Amino acid sequence: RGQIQVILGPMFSGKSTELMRRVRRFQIAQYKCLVIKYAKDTRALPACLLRDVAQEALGVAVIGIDEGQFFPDIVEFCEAMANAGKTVIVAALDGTFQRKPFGAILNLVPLAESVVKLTAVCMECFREAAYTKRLGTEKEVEVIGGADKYHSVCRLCYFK
Amino acid sequence: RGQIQVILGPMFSGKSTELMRRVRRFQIAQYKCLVIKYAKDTRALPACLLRDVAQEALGVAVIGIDEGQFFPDIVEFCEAMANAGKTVIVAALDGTFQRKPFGAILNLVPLAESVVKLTAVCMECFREAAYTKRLGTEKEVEVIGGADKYHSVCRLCYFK
Amino acid sequence: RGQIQVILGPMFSGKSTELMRRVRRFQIAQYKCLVIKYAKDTRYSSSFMEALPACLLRDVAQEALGVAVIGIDEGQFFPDIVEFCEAMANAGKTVIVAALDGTFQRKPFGAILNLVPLAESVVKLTAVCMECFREAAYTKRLGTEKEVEVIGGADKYHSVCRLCYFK
Amino acid sequence: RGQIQVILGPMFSGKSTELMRRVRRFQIAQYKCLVIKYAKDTRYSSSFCTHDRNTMEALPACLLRDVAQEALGVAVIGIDEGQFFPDIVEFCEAMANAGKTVIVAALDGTFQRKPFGAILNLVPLAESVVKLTAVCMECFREAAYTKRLGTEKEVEVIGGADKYHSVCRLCYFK
Ligand SMILES: Cc1cn([C@H]2C[C@H](O)[C@@H](COP(=O)(O)OP(=O)(O)OP(=O)(O)O)O2)c(=O)[nH]c1=O
Ligand SMILES: Cc1cn([C@H]2C[C@H](O)[C@@H](COP(=O)(O)OP(=O)(O)OP(=O)(O)O)O2)c(=O)[nH]c1=O
Ligand SMILES: Cc1cn([C@H]2C[C@H](O)[C@@H](COP(=O)(O)OP(=O)(O)OP(=O)(O)O)O2)c(=O)[nH]c1=O
Ligand SMILES: Cc1cn([C@H]2C[C@H](O)[C@@H](COP(=O)(O)OP(=O)(O)OP(=O)(O)O)O2)c(=O)[nH]c1=O
Ligand SMILES: [Zn+2]
Ligand SMILES: [Zn+2]
Ligand SMILES: [Zn+2]
Ligand SMILES: [Zn+2]
Repeated sequence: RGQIQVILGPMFSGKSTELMRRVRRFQIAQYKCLVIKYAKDTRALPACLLRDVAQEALGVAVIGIDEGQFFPDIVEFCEAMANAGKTVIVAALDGTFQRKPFGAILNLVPLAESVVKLTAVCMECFREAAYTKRLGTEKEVEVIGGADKYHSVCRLCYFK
Repeated sequence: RGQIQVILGPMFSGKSTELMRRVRRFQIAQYKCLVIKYAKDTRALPACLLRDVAQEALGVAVIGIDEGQFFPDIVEFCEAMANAGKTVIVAALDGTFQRKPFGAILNLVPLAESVVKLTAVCMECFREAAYTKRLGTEKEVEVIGGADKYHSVCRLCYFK
Repeated sequence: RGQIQVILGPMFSGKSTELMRRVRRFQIAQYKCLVIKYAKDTRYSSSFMEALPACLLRDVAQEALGVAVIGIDEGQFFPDIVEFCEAMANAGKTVIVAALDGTFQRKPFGAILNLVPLAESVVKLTAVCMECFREAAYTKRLGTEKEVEVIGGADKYHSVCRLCYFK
Repeated sequence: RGQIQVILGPMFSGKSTELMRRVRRFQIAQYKCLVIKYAKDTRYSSSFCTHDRNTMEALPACLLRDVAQEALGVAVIGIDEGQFFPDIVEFCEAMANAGKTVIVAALDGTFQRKPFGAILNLVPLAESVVKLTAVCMECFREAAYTKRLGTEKEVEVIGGADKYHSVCRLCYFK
C-alpha cells in the first residue's frame, strides 16, 4: 500500500519533471494527489516545514515533495505518511555544492522502496553531470538560484 | 557523438514528459533542440512525415520525436540523424490496442543506444500497467484520443 | 499474475547474468524456477533449480508447466519465443527473457522484438566497446560469414558503439 | 575517466551479482579489474567464484587502505559489502579522482532501516546510484528492506537467510 520513492540528482537534471510525471500517472487513474514545494524557492502547496501541510496530506493518496532537501522534517513526514498508506514521492538534490549530503535527505534512502539518481548535462564540457558547482563565493549551504548561480557538472569540471 | 534513445510504454505512462525532461537537460546546457510531434494528434514542430522537417533537424544538435509510432519513416530518419551526429530521442507506444507492434517503431530498438519501457497505472485495478486497452469497438489502428477512448491496463485487466 | 520481462542488449552486456540475478531473487524466496538455454549455444561462458537445453521452447513445456518462474537465455533463437512466453505468462508464470535485440547487421534478431508489446518490463543493457571503450549497444561480427546464426564469443564478435560499428 | 557507481538494495537483491555483471563487462574488454570483498563475511554464498579468481585480482580486506597498492594498479575496482569498510568514502573518491572506475555493492540500511555505516556519504559523490529490490520472503511482494530474525542488537551480524529476511514495509513492521 504505502511507500516512499526518492528522485535524486544534481541541479538541472529534471527531478521536478520526473516527480510530476510520476504524480500525474496516479492522478490520471483518479487518485487524489498533493504536491508540496519549498516556499523559499520562487524561481501545489508552498511550505517550509512538512508538518505545516500534514493535515492536507492526510486527505490524499499520493504526495509529491519538490526540493525535499530543504525540509528538516522530511524523514518523519515521509515515514509517517507511507506507514499511513500514502505513496510519497520526493524530488531532491542528493548533494550540496560541496558534494556533501544535503540536509537530512539521505536518511530517506534506507526508508525508501525506490531510489534513483538522475543525471544532468555538464554545462562546462557537455558530458553527463552528477554534481552541482556553485559559481560564486557564498559559503552557506542555502542559496536560492538557477544557472546564473550554479552549473551542473561532471567530476572533472567540478574540480577544474 | 550521435545516438538514438527510445522511450517506450503504454498510454498514460508519461512518455512525452520523459522526452521533454531529457531534451530540456540539453537545452539548458545551450544545445540547439528541435521537438517534432505527430500532426494528426491535436488533443514544437508538427509533422506527418519526418522527411518534411529534415531540414530544420539538420540544423540542431538534439531532436525529440513524440508519438514516433505514427511516422512511417521513423527508422530511416533516426538512423540518418544519429549517423550525422545528432542525439535523437523518441517517445512512442510500443504496442497498439491489440498488443501488436505499432508501426515501425520496434525496428529502432536494434539501432538504439538506449531503450526503456515506462509503466502507467492500471485504470481498472490500479496495479502497474504495461498495455493500452481500447474502450470502444473501432478496429482501425489509428484512433486519436485520451482516457475517454483508452485505458492503461495490466495483463489481467487487458483480458477482462 | 503472469508476466514477461525482457532483457535486451548486445553481446557482452551481461544479459545472462541479469537473467540469473532476477531468477535467483525468486528462488531464494522459495519459488520453483526453471532456466532454459538454447541448445545449440554450447559455449562454456553460456553454461550451466531445473536448467534445460532446448531448440524449441515447446520441447520443455512439460517442465515449464510445473514451475512459477521461467528464465530463457538467448531468446532470439527460439522459433516459438513469442507464443511460449505469452502462453506461460497467461498461465500465471513469471517469464524472464535474455536476448539480443539485434543481429550483427543491427536488424531485429528473429521474432524477439514482438515480445516488447507483450512485456511488462523491457530493458536494453550496454556493453563496453571493445574498440574504443565507450559504451556499446551493438555487436560487430569479426569474420565474413553472412548467415545470421554463427555461434561464438569474443573470438568471433565484438561489442561496439555506433562509430566503431561503421568503422 | 574516473567514476563511482553505487548499487544499493536490501539483502537478497543480487547486489553482488550486479557488481560482477558490471565488472565483467570491463574485464571482457581487457580492462584490468580488482574485486574486493569484506574479509569477515565468510559465508559460502559470498565467496569469490573460481572464474573470477582466474581473470581478475579478488581480495578479502577489512580496510580498503590495506589493498590500496593493488587498487592503484588496475582500471576498475569493484567493492562488495561496502557498508563494512570504514574508509569507503576516502578510498572511492581517491580512486575515482585518480581515473579509476569504482563500483560498490552495499546495503543502504541496517536491520533497523538506518544508514549502514558511511555508505550513503557516497551518494553525493557518485555518478550513478541504483537501489535494487528483493522478493519479500514473508508475502512475496517487492522488498526494499532487511529484517533481522533474532534479538541481537549489534549492527554487524554476519549471516544469510537463516538470520535475515528481505521484506516489504508491511512485513517489516510485522
Ligand atoms: C546545489 C545547491 C542548490 N541550492 C538551491 C538552488 C536551487 O534554488 C535549488 C535547486 O533545488 P532542486 O532540488 O535542484 O530544484 P528542482 O526541483 O527544480 O530541480 P530540477 O530542476 O532538477 O527539476 O536548490 C542550494 O541552495 N544550495 C546548493 O548547494
Ligand atoms: C493504443 C493505441 C493508441 N492510439 C492513439 C491514441 C492516442 O491518440 C495516441 C497515444 O499518444 P501517447 O502519447 O502514447 O498517449 P499519452 O499522451 O497517454 O502518452 P504518455 O502519457 O505516455 O505521454 O495513440 C491509437 O491510435 N491506436 C492504438 O492502438
Ligand atoms: C550478434 C549475433 C550473435 N550470434 C550469436 C553469438 C552467440 O552465440 C550468441 C549470443 O549469445 P549472448 O548470450 O548474447 O552472448 P554473450 O554471452 O556475450 O552475452 P551476455 O554477456 O549479454 O550474456 O548469438 C549470432 O549467431 N548471430 C549474430 O548476429
Ligand atoms: C541487514 C544487515 C546485514 N548484515 C550483514 C549480513 C551479511 O553478512 C551482510 C550482508 O550481505 P549482502 O551481500 O548485503 O547480502 P546478500 O548476500 O543477501 O546480498 P545480495 O543478494 O544483495 O548480493 O551484512 C549486518 O551485519 N547487519 C545488518 O543489519
Ligand atoms: Zn564536464
Ligand atoms: Zn489491472
Ligand atoms: Zn567504440
Ligand atoms: Zn511482505
